Amino acid sequence: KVYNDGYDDDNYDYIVKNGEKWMDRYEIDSLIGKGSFGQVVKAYDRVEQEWVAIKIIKNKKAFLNQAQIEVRLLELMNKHDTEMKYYIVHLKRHFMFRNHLCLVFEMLSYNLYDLLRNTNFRGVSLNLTRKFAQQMCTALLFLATPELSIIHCDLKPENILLCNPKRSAIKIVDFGSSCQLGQRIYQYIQSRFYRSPEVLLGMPYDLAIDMWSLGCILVEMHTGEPLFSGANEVDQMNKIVEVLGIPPAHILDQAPKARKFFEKLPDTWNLKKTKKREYKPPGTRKLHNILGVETGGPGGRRAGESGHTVADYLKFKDLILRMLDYDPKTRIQPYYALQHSFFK
Ligand SMILES: C[C@@H]1O[C@@H](OC[C@H]2O[C@@H](Oc3c(-c4ccc(O)c(O)c4)oc4cc(O)cc(O)c4c3=O)[C@H](O)[C@@H](O)[C@@H]2O)[C@H](O)[C@H](O)[C@H]1O
Repeated sequence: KVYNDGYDDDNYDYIVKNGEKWMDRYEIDSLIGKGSFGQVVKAYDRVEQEWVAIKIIKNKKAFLNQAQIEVRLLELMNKHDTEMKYYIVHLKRHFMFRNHLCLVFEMLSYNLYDLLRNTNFRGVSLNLTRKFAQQMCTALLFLATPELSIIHCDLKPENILLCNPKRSAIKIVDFGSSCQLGQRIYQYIQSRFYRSPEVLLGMPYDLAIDMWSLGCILVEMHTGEPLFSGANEVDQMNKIVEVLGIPPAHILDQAPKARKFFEKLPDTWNLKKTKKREYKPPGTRKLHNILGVETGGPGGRRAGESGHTVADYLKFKDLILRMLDYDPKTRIQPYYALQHSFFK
């Protein structure tokens, strides 16, 4: 029938007309994509003479309310990144249009998944991975600023955009799930391949969840493939234990959902019983071999390549293991990740 005077559809989304003009300023160009929040469109800002992406939030109070929480987090980040030096796509503007909240951002055309797919999932060089890693840690250092204390909650290759597909500069998007430390609201957060063990275990979480995601992402960037590609939460936890072993007892003893994955023995914790191909035993799928530390890197493609010496790979493996620490209190933090020897 009639939704929002004919401007909306049955799913509370604005019906995008390729070419429409808004407020004598924005010329809608095309739909970029859809999400649970609403839609993203490409548009030309005629006043500032530049391409933008506009997040059109659903015309429904629950989604309006989450987006208003995010506008407040974005404005707070603007109050502390005047120089736009940290690698975040900042909010340019917010306004209401025909009962939709709209968020304006700089338009970037390619994300990190696009780069991987272009290499046919062979992975980017360790030198490029090093540069991306340095920028991501800087962005996380910025979010860890005391006044901010923002948890991103959805770091994944698709949410890291390329400033120019041949440049090394990146910028983070999508604070739709983010929250400040203390104001946590949701339990089912993070993309599954990049979901930290504390979220899988239903424990309280903090900014360390973003550093876990970063470790997974960096490994995928250089190998071409997701490190932990679980199809559901039990499969995700087991793939993590394949590489990292059983989580420390002092974590599982306080983990609300420890018994979804593990069994406490009369002695200690072990995995739950299976019926019949057992996953590789805990800790036996070594990062050392996933990265090909001594065999010319992933697929052996990096033999004799500068920046891919055995020493470089051992430094990279060491940083990744600090990022994939089961303990969110001892998991490496952004400032100290930046002083790691992987970055010289
Ligand atoms: C490069 C883009 O990558 C992917 O989108 C990236 C992410 O964009 C987010 O869209 C957003 C973009 C964004 C900025 C520039 C763009 O050119 C663009 O298309 C989108 O920037 C933000 C910046 C913030 O500070 C906070 C945010 O919440 C967002 C945001 O949600 C979506 O919410 C996510 O669902 C999506 O994953 C898609 O493949 C898309 O089609 C493609 O164009």
